[PDB]
Amino acid sequence: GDVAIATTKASEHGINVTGRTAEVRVTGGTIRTSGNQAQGLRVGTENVASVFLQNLIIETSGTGALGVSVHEPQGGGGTRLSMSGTTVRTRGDDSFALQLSGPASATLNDVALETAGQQAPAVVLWQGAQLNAQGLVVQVNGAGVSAIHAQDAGSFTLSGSDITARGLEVVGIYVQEGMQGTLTGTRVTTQGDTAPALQVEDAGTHVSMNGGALSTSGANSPAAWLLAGGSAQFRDTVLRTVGEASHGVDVAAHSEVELAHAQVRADGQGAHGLVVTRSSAMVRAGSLVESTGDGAAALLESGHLTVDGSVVHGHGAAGLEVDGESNVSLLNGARLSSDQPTAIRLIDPRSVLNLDIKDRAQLLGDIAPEAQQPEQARVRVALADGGTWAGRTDGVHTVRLLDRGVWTVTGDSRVAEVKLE
Amino acid sequence: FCPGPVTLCSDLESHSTEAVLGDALVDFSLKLYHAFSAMKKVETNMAFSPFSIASLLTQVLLGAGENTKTNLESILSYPKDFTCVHQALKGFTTKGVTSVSQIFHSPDLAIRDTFVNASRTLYSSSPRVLSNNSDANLELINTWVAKNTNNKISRLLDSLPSDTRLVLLNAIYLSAKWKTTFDPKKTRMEPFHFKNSVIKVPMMNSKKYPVAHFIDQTLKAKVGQLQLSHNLSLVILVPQNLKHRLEDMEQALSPSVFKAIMEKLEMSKFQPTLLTLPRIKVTTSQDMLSIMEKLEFFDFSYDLNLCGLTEDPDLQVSAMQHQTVLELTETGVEAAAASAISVARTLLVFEVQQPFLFVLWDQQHKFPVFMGRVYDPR
Repeated sequence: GDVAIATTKASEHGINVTGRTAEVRVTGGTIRTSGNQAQGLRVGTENVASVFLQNLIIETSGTGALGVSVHEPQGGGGTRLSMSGTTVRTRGDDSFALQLSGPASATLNDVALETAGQQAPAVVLWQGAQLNAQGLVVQVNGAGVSAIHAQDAGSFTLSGSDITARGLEVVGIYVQEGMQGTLTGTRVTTQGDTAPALQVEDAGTHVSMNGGALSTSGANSPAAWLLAGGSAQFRDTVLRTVGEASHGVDVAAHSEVELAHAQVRADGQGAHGLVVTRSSAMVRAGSLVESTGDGAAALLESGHLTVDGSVVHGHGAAGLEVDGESNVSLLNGARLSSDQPTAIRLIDPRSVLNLDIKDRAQLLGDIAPEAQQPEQARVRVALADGGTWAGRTDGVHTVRLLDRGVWTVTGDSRVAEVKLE
Repeated sequence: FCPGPVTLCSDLESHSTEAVLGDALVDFSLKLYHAFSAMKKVETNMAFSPFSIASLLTQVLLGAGENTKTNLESILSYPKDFTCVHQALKGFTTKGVTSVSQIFHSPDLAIRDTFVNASRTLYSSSPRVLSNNSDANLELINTWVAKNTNNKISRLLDSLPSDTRLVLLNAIYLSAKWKTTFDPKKTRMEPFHFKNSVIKVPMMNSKKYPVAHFIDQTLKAKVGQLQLSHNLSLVILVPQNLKHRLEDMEQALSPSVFKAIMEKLEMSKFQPTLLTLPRIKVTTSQDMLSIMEKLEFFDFSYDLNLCGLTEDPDLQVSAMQHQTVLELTETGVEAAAASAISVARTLLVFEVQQPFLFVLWDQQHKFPVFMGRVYDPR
């Protein structure tokens, strides 16, 4: 039941609770170890030890050093940690603020932990390692590789926390090897040089965000990157992505993004609001996708893009802009405009674009290759129950229209076929 | 006059040339690739070893006369009096790829002892002599080549001419393996785009395989470099998108372009990556005679002079053959996989889904040992 300060020389293990199956409830004070590979508050053991580190400063500093890093074996449930205040600050080549190994269990309320090392993540969670966190202000720097890094079936839930990574190749929130992350109130930020705000990739991991202004900058840095079967599902987020070569949301092979009612604004040089590659996005009740740059905002390539009750916008260069075998499907008023001619560009003339429009959609733009092409191309179109194209094509193959279908053509257009109904 | 016995140049220039030798090798590899892409069929994956062709042609040169000497010298893009090249070539000989180059001739044909001894000293081999007849001679050719390449090259040469005064021969197969073992299980069927049709092809996958990747705008291509054993690097050039046809990249490839690409690559770093790539297995037999014709060279066809090699007034290559074998799979040099304590966070995802141009490279001497292209990865 420690209550006061505990300094330390350049020697590790300022406070460790390895075994004896007890609780510490350190009330407050300060630990300022500075050894090499020293750790202020290791709690695990070689081979239940609940602690409560109430407000207290752990400003260690040393190569390989790390603040409280309780780790426990797979068996026997786990160990409980609970913090508050505790401005844990580290500065070391690989110093972790919170590394939580097998079956760990922690709950945080006002952590506000900082690091400045070389490849030092703020909180890394290994196997097991369920985490509940509020008011986190973790901010990383240096040439590291990630802020909160969740791995191998970990389960973390952040509320009202903010993550501000810095330094080149730094990821805001990196989840992979299975996860159940849930962010609510988070405002993950970032600095450029290939610094995706949120990277999720297992084909088993799943992130569910809520009103979290994922924001990047600098060189190519996907705001949200879903890889190898990852699964994001947003709720009123703001994926501002002002950065050269950036991407509002990059959904890669086997991945699936359930974006819903969230602004996804990409800005800067060649960058797409949403790049779906051999995956399946679904913008349900969304609110926007902008490009404003060189590239289009809705780049499909073998992807099942499904807008619904949202505006995909070619504000800068182009709208959908498929190049591949897409399966686009607008409905319920998807104002896929481009503030320009040629809403749905497509570089490949024969890109099999099984486009669609249903029940309220408005395609307010043209279709066009990157050149002039009179050949036969693999592009379709459909409309019904209010679907309304409002543009010129010059490049479509079949434009079959169903009941309530309204093409409302505007100018010269060579079309390989039509079917009115 | 015939060229005098070679002088073993001082070790001073033994390494003062390796730069010039590497640049000449790269230029020759580009030229020979263009010739091959000419001769072969359009959508036909091919592989060849500019290293081995260069070595065999250097053998010929050492046995060359004067006019053909100069012609082949220009073809290989060598400086005049590039003597140490011979010894220089020996320095380039790497342990990762096993080569077999040889010269056969009719027992009637006479071979100057000077050339025999010099070649034995440098190239550690001497012109084999054929039997009195030919058919059994072809049998012997095939058997010798097969048993001197660990049986990898089974049936090297078949269409041997009825009359054969002289023959060159060469064949090489890569022996180095992946410096980082690929998982077998990760191999999966995936979509490959040879044309509009999309095929399901096997491909191995690595979660965090250390690649060296970037984009060269001029050629409008993505270049990815992978590591091997024996200090070897597999460079793969893929079109930027699914639209850019590989013919486009091949034609757009120029000496300076390729040199800049390779240098910028070598200065790069091996950032982790989610890597997907199809199992590469390319075999290629081919008659060099057509290629030699299509490189402005003709002495192999007309008015061949090889005093340094023989004395026959009627001199000609009856049939010069080449064979190359490449096979890469999950058989890496070592399972480099790591444990949970890693924070790697794979950065840039790399996957080849269309016919690519691949060069295997030394990076210890900066010359392309192998070169070719893959269209049908099966």
